[PDB]
Amino acid sequence: AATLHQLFIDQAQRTPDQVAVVFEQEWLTYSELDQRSNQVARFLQSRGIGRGDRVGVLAKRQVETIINLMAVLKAGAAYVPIDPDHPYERQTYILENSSCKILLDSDLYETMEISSYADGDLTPVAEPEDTAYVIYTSGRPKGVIITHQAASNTIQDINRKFEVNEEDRIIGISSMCFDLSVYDIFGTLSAGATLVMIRDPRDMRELVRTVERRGITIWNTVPAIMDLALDHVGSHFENISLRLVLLSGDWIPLPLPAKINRHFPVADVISL
Amino acid sequence: AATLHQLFIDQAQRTPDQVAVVFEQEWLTYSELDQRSNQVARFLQSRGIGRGDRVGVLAKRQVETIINLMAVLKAGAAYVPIDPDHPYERQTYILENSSCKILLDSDLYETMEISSYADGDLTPVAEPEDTAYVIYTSGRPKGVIITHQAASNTIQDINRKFEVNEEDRIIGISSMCFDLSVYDIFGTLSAGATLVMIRDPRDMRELVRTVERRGITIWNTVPAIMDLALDHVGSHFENISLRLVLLSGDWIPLPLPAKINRHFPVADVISL
Amino acid sequence: KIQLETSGALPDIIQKRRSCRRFDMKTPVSFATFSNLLSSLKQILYNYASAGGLYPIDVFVYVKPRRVEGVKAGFYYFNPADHSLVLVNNIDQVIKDDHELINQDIFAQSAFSVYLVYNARAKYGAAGYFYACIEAGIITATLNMVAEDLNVGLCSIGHMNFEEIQTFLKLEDHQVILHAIEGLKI
Amino acid sequence: KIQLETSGALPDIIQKRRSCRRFDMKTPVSFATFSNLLSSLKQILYNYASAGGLYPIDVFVYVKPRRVEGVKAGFYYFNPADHSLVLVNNIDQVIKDDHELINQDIFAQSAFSVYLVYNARAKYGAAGYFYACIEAGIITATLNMVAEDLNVGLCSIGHMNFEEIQTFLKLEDHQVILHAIEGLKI
Ligand SMILES: Cc1cc2nc3c(=O)[nH]c(=O)nc-3n(C[C@H](O)[C@H](O)[C@H](O)COP(=O)(O)O)c2cc1C
Ligand SMILES: Cc1cc2nc3c(=O)[nH]c(=O)nc-3n(C[C@H](O)[C@H](O)[C@H](O)COP(=O)(O)O)c2cc1C
Repeated sequence: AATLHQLFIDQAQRTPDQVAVVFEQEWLTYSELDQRSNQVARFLQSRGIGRGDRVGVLAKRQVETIINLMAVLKAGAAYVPIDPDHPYERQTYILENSSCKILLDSDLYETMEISSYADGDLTPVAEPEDTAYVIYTSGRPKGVIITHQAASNTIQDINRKFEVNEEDRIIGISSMCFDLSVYDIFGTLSAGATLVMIRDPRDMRELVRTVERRGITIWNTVPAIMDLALDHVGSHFENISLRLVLLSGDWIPLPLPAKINRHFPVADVISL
Repeated sequence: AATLHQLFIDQAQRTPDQVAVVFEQEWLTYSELDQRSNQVARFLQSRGIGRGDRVGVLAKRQVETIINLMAVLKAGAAYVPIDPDHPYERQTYILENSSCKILLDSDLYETMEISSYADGDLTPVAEPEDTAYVIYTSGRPKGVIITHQAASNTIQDINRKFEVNEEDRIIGISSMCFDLSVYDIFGTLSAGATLVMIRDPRDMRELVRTVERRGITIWNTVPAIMDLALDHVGSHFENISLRLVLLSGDWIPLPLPAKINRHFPVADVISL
Repeated sequence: KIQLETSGALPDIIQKRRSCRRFDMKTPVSFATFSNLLSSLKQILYNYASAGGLYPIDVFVYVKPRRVEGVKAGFYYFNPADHSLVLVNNIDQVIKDDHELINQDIFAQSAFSVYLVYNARAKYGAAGYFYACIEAGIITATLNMVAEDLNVGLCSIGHMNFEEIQTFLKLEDHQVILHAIEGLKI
Repeated sequence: KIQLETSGALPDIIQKRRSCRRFDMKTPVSFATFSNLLSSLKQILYNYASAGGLYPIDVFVYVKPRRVEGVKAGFYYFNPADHSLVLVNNIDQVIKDDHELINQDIFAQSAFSVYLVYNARAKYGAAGYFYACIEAGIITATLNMVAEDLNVGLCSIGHMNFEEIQTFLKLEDHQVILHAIEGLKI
């Protein structure tokens, strides 16, 4: 019924010139991302990467990282996000435990001269039942397997329920080692929306400034992040671009709902 | 048939609010000049000044001097202009030789508080055949007597021949010890025109600047003055306010006519 | 001490104009209206005066989402030579914090923003800037009137945090913003 | 990368206007025409924009002899509050030497001269001057158009020896001239 990369591949056809992901002054359209990830995927295949394999990807906050994640899935493998801020001992444990074949960094596309590969659609490899990624948690770290189908069902249920479309902008706050980021990336790219990436998730004043400056419409984090963000905002601040606040967690600080609706009046607050 | 002050008195009625004489930022209308000279005339009468007398007047380049000249004539006396730049020995000779009764300076009106006299028309005293002024010449100095009638005939012949009227402005270049100044003063005031007085007759660059800045229409001097003035003027200078150049004298430098008509094209050059 | 006739004249684009500050945030500015309000600096020969035929005032505009038929939101550089609008930035957008104090709600209801930048090249040597400030007022007044030929409201903004507007437009060191204008009303 | 409509608009007071430099030196400006061209700054509420409702631009005019029905030659200070013209100097007059270079013949054929002076009082503290320069361009543009409602030609003068014009108008130390304009044509 669905894989994560096919969902995006289909949307690249519908809207080739829509901006898919912006970091700062860098950006990729839907066809640039599709083209370059096809090429990296072919490069990975020349390295024996295919079905059943696991590929480590350093979770740098760069648009090229999105290229790499998509390429791993197009080559038929599952990606294991590696936090670039973790100590080397923790990174090593996760790479061994998940039986990763290689580790991918950003700048891969340029310094291996991968523009020289064909940028056309690949032969399908991954099936809905195959693993799409492995998330490690509670850092002792336990890796959880997630299939293409389970992830697709989640992101599409959300896209349909709240009518995410081309006019939407998602702010990429959470680490791509965290499960919430799978919606930030593939939910955005399945609906034709734009992902706006963030350099530092701890710079609260820049998080709320990015919401105004780049017209963010969708906020998808744990409750704690939104709470800390609203401490670095003016008393009479009010933003009308944010229409959807997705909060995942059971523990919400008591005045936060009232706070969200004072500084984000258009925002619909969802506690899933 | 005519006296110099009656000619002016008649014109004060026709145009009371016309500017009669301007120096720098000082000025008098035709009625202010008539009023104040009536008062000074009464002050002179309280000093025994009347018919047959001669009154010395220092020829300061001030509007008040015009007041004094007119007052002497209204009191029935003749005025003897005294050059303030002459040495005291020459001034004394002229005052004695002409049997002057007193010598008048500017500031007379203020410091004797003459505003306290009546400013209305006086009882006529002077007759056309009476002396109006005494001009001394060839400075040894010989005083020439001039009657009201002889002066009136001259200034009116000129006013009629060249149609001098309210729109005209006369630049008062020549000393009021010189005969040419009798037209500058009384010819101007007989036709309803405006006299523009000059501080220093030797400042050539200011003479030609006053012609432009204050719209001089009539220039009445000896040929030498106009010649020296056109040495301090630009190659492409051209003024269109000056319509009449009165030059009195037999000796005209050869290129001067051609020079006048290059820098004053509207000007009619008259050699009387 | 003179008196003048207060009896006459037919001011239509000069009296029917006024600093507008409330806009219909629902009706889009028709692609015709917008493309004509911008006809004024069409372009050498222009429709307004300029010191020495220099015309150094480069004009930019910001467009709010879906409030001008035919124009995607973003920052644009209008070209006089072509009567054209090239996109320079469609990711960023001006925010209330770029304005200040009394000007928060003006920008809120606004549809688009016009920016007048002094292209600091040539002939006068630091007097061209003085001549540029007058030209910005010249341009402002023509636009405000032409906006009355079409019922477009306008309001001048004296000061504003051009600190980052500067970069979203990709201005040089020789380009300095002088004036800004917020521009349908009801 | 966008294109705009070059198809529309009806510029009448904006395109039919242009810097005029040749005037009919024979026909006087009818007292109506003159008193209406000057209606623009009538006046608090005016017919043009001004930073913060300050309106600090004081306007003066010089009139050539017998070239404007109903006005003696001289320097006048127009009053907005009264729509009035008080004479300030009728003995002196502006001369070709007050202008320079290319501007000699413009003033020659001209009928009257309009001077825009920045009354330097208040609120902005040396930014009101910047706002005044824009206001002079605002005023200039309204006049130039209203002069097209009446076939009055106009031409801006950037620089000019205001050294003595300064005194013939009796300006203060807080009054600085910014702009001058020469204003019927054929
Ligand atoms: C150069 C200039 C700058 C201005 N800046 C502002 C501003 O920052 N904020 C504002 O509210 N109005 C501003 N205005 C408008 C005036 O404050 C005000 O609207 C004035 O009254 C002009 O409009 P009016 O025709 O209604 O008077 C500005 C006007 C000018 C000419
Ligand atoms: C602020 C300003 C100052 C100007 N100064 C002068 C000047 O000193 N001399 C001149 O001949 N034209 C001057 N102009 C007019 C322009 O040089 C020129 O006429 C320009 O082309 C505007 O008229 P246009 O509509 O015919 O182009 C000035 C214009 C402006 C806006």
